[PDB]
Amino acid sequence: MKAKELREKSVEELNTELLNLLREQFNLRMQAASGQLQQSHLLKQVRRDVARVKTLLNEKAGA
Amino acid sequence: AAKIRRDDEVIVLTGKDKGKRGKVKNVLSSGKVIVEGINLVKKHQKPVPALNQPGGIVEKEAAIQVSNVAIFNAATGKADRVGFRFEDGKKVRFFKSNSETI
Amino acid sequence: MIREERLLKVLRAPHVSEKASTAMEKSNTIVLKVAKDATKAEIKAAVQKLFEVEVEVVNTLVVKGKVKRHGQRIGRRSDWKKAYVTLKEGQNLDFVGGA
Amino acid sequence: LGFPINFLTLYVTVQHKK
Amino acid sequence: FDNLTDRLSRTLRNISGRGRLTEDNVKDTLREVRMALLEADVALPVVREFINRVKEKAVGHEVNKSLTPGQEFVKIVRNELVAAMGEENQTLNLAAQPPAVVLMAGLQGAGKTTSVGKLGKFLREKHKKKVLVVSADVYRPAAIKQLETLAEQVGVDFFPSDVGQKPVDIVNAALKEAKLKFYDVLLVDTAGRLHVDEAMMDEIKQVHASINPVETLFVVDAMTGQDAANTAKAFNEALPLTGVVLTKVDGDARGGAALSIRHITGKPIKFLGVGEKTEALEPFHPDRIASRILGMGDVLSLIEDIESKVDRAQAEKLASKLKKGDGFDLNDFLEQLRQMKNMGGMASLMGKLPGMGQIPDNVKSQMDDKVLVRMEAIINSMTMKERAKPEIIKGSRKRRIAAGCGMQVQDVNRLLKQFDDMQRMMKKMK
RNA sequence: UAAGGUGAUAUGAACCGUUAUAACCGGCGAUUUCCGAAUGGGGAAACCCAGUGUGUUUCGACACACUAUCAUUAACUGAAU
RNA sequence: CGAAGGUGUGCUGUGAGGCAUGCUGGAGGUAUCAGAAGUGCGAAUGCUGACAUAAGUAACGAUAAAGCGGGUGAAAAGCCCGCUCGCCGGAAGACCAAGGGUUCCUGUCCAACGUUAAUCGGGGCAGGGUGAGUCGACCCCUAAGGCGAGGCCGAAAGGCGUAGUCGAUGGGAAACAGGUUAAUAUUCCUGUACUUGGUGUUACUGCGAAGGGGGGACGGAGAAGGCUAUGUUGGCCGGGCG
RNA sequence: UACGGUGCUGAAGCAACAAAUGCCCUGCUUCCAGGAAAAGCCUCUAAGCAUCAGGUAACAUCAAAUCGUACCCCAAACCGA
Ligand SMILES: [Mg+2]
Ligand SMILES: [Mg+2]
Ligand SMILES: [Mg+2]
Ligand SMILES: [Mg+2]
Ligand SMILES: [Mg+2]
Ligand SMILES: [Mg+2]
Ligand SMILES: [Mg+2]
Ligand SMILES: [Mg+2]
Ligand SMILES: [Mg+2]
Ligand SMILES: [Mg+2]
Ligand SMILES: [Mg+2]
Ligand SMILES: [Mg+2]
Ligand SMILES: [Mg+2]
Ligand SMILES: [Mg+2]
Ligand SMILES: [Mg+2]
Ligand SMILES: [Mg+2]
Ligand SMILES: [Mg+2]
Ligand SMILES: [Mg+2]
Repeated sequence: MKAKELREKSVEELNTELLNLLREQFNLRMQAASGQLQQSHLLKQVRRDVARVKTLLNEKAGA
Repeated sequence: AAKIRRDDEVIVLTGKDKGKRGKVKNVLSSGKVIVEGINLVKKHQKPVPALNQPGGIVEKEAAIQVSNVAIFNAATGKADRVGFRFEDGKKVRFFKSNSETI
Repeated sequence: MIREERLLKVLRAPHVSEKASTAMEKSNTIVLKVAKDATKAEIKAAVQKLFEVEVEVVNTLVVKGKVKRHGQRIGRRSDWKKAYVTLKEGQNLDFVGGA
Repeated sequence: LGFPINFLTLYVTVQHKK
Repeated sequence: FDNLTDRLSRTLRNISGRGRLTEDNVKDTLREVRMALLEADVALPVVREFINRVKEKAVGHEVNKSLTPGQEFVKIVRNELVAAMGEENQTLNLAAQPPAVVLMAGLQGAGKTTSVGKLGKFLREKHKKKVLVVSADVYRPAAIKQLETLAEQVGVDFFPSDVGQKPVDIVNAALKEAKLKFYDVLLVDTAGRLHVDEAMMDEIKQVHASINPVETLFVVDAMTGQDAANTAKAFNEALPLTGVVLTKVDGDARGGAALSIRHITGKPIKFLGVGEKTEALEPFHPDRIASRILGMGDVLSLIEDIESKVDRAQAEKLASKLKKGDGFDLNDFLEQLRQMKNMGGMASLMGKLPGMGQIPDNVKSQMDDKVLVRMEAIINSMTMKERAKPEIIKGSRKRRIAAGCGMQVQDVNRLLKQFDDMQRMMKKMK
């Protein structure tokens, strides 16, 4: 989720940005920078996002 | 020691200018301070993959950092920074003599 | 305990070079460069599953590097890896290639 | 053939400003 | 629409949207494209059908393996775009025999006259043939007049009768004329004051069946659009051989529906012509349009010219002396130029098309054409020999060309290399 | 604490922020591959190999946890007698 | 309205020096008096750096010498192409180990590096390039030797060593021939094979160790025979009649 | 043909003699200085198993992981600045 928005349910489901939510990053993965069209926002906002949700788990679970 | 938000009709206590007001500013803590107070001229070489030469050189991010008096309805000077109760508290945001914001 | 396998992110973009595509003419065997700790067996499913390819057997390499960017003193290594997969002529991919 | 020949022809004209 | 033809590469994005599903990439696009249409005139009743058929397929197919789906999708998309529009029949706009009868039936004016031009215009710059035109309209003023212009201004006489309100005769008259002179192809725009379209045709009635024309055409501006349908329609019946074109492309904003409606009647087109300029007219074949994602492509065309050049130096003398003896001089370079703007050095197509195989930058096409004249500036501002030894360009010998050609130095030095480097790289054969 | 920011050579790009929740500073916490006392055996440190468990399992099997020596005690065993 | 420092000039003192001042320089400097010292070099075959000298001298690394025509290029004795010529051939060829660690191939560029020139290179900057069930290492096994629970010794450190555990240079299982890349190759492709383990089906049956036995499993020297590698001649096939 | 090379096609393709320091040969002969080890391998049984499991063979199938592989290699890539 976002910030506090993350604290809700307990299903690892949200933790699947990798599956069918990450394939997008895969394409624009070719160096030599090819893909300049407009708003080519191929910056990692998702990987940094993988944590947080990767966190909280323990918050609820253990520590 | 940042002394500008979105606009500060500054002056020029020193720097080839007398009191030319301005904008931009962008003064800070780790960055620069640019305003029309100063500007220059010399374009930089542009070999042509594409003519990476838009052309036209004047100020870019001209010098002159802090140590610049900000606007006042009257003459000049009037160092800001005082502090008020409540009214945000995210910064003293006041003024010398009488005033606060422009 | 679930197997800490990067079920998905084991590889990365395809290599791509002269050998690239020309290799594809052989058996639709494409390269793609996987991460160090790959193990072909982990690659096989990686490409076939999720990415729909239905390949069979690989190759994989390693390769290092070493250069010198700035003037003096500054140098290193870099490492990397290779892969070739295969893809039988039967099970295609409706190939994602062009010009 | 048509690609390079045409692309070099193209790349040359742009680069040479006169 | 144009900005949908972007959804095209806007689609060439492995990333995909938020949906993990990226599954929607499609439908959106669908709707997206789907939107761009009606918004741009376009009738819809139909649409459902397209959008449908579209779907239909999906749940009945898959891209033969060995090929990314995303792509396939298109073939299909494209596929139906065709059918959607002028499905498939390659219009036969050329000679059945000669000479010819171009009955130009036009609603109220609009392209009315004009059209004819590039049309005619077009064919003269095609076959040894002899055009020939006639003011076949006497209700609205500037018959010949406005038209008249071009006629000469293109090297193509025409003929009419001042004031004189009465077709037929005049027509007949004209006709046989050129004929008597034995020309090759006639074009004659006509129309009528009847407030009703059946009256329009009602006119063409005699008009047609009095003359005995071989090829007949109506036309319309996308201004009317899908509405048009009917108009034309009623007539496809009058005459099925009745093929047409749509006046003004750049002359509306609606388009689609126009051409859309058309089709959906078994309607028959042949051209379209963006609008102004004596040549903007173009042939037509769905694909062609659409070519490049939603309509016009070339170069393949502009492309194929290479072959024109590349394989022509072959053409000084193909040999004109089997060898090598040094028999010619390298100033094609500038030679390339001419061709080209002489004829076809119009932008050739140099658009680039799909950055493919490598997408590089915006000024590359993007920034010299408009302005690759310059390079020319000099050249002719220099002796032959010069360009043979493009390595004797002393500051001295050139500033004159610089000024002599009128260009302040810089420009040149600032190019001389786009010549000695071109090769450099160019010449990089193993 | 705040009108500015994504350390440096390092710009460029793509972004994040602005009259109460960017960035930055301080406290507490989370994660912390591998080698190294190195501690499961091994070993030309960053690597080779194994035993017992575990879940998933598309039920193939795999990733992870524990298994060093020694002493204090306790519990169970148990020679020559 | 030019500090220090640098370079000239004049005056001055017994002298070490002082003052004034022209030029350069771009910021500091310090009467007087008193005070504290890393307080004054030509020498120490003195330390460090810079520059001479010899001197445009010797030398340019095997005496297997090279000539010419084209190409490229600003320029070719040296690079690419070609024809000659000469040199090695138990090698001056080919393959691998050890060691090296991108030197490989392509494109480029010629400052420095090449004892000269250099368009050229093992040089610079880019890219690309090493694909295995059968080859090797891992891995079973142990040699010399090492380490070593407990243990025996020894002021401490630590030495020795039982079980045991490591340690190849040695023993254990299996693939070849064509083809192909700018560069890979018993790894990729084609054609034809093979080893071992699990699982299964079938058939027949006593299975089972860290244990017993066999076997692995081994010297030097000499004397043949047979055979293959391989060469020669003929036949055959293709080619030319100088 | 890019000048390096490429796609296609493609004859005969046998016999005789001659050899090795290679192979049969971890052999044969002989001698005194009397010439590793352990595992794999074959086999025999112990405890244990006790219509079972296992054993042998045939074939069917799955598995055979991970590193190395470029180039120099009696030398301009190693030891000698
Ligand atoms: Mg350990
Ligand atoms: Mg240990
Ligand atoms: Mg001396
Ligand atoms: Mg001399
Ligand atoms: Mg002398
Ligand atoms: Mg002499
Ligand atoms: Mg001499
Ligand atoms: Mg020499
Ligand atoms: Mg190097
Ligand atoms: Mg080389
Ligand atoms: Mg090099
Ligand atoms: Mg390998
Ligand atoms: Mg010991
Ligand atoms: Mg061992
Ligand atoms: Mg060994
Ligand atoms: Mg090789
Ligand atoms: Mg090799
Ligand atoms: Mg020496």
